[PDB]
Amino acid sequence: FHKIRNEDLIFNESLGQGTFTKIFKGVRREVGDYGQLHETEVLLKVLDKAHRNYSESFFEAASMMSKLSHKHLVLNYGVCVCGDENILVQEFVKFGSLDTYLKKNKNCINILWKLEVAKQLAAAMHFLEENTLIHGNVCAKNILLIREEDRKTGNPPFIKLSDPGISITVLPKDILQERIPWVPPECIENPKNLNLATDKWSFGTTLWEICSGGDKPLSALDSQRKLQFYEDRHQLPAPKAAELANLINNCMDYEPDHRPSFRAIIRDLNSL
Ligand SMILES: N#Cc1ccc(Nc2nc(N)n(C(=O)Nc3ccccc3)n2)cc1
Repeated sequence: FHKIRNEDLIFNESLGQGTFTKIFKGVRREVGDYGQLHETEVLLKVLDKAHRNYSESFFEAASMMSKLSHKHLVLNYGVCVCGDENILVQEFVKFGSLDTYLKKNKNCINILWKLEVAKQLAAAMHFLEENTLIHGNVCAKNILLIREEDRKTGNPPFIKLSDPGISITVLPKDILQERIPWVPPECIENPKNLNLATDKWSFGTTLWEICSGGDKPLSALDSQRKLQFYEDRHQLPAPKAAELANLINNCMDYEPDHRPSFRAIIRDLNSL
């Protein structure tokens, strides 16, 4: 990771928080191409000082993403580890996370929008699967909307997958349980079961989010009831707009070996 000086970063408004992290809009002063000076909008992800022990997993998350280059994977500019802070410096995506975009735009997002976003996510996960790289935290909050759909120009929406954050292989047990049903049942049983098949399950959950206008599946269940949901081998309800319901359940297969490759997922998406 390229090291960025604290003096070159300006922290502006908070944009929320993630697991043991706080998120800020910021500005990076930098010398760019041809020696031109730029003041670039950036997304600054700050690991909580009280959780500095998760720094290696905080940064191994992004670093994996950033050893590969792909149009659907978020760009990391570098890190700032001056002083006591652990900061990931990331491209700033105009329209933020998909989970909140889906909510604020329910009565405006149709099946063709959801299908194109689903295809793009499948393309990014296919690229990861071909490179045998595990993401570990596929969810709507981790999908960034680069570009809105512009019907008047034929332009589809364009999304990127963000970095996974601290791995579920080191997170507290209660956080993992609150992440049901994104975290697969085999990883609730044993977090060290994290596997390429993990992302197939979470991709199913993420499609459910995309089809459900920002609702969180099982949000009404507390952690104990979510565990029992897995113990009784339940599937999620079909979204009202059920066009993707079969793919969702096919991906969320309690047998990890039976979950379809992302190539087959793309083939099924292209038939709708
Ligand atoms: N209101 C508003 C707003 C919020 C965010 C953004 N933009 C933006 N750009 C990036 N790269 N982003 C994230 O990686 N986010 C994130 C993902 C997971 C966990 C925590 C944060 N988020 C733009 C607008």
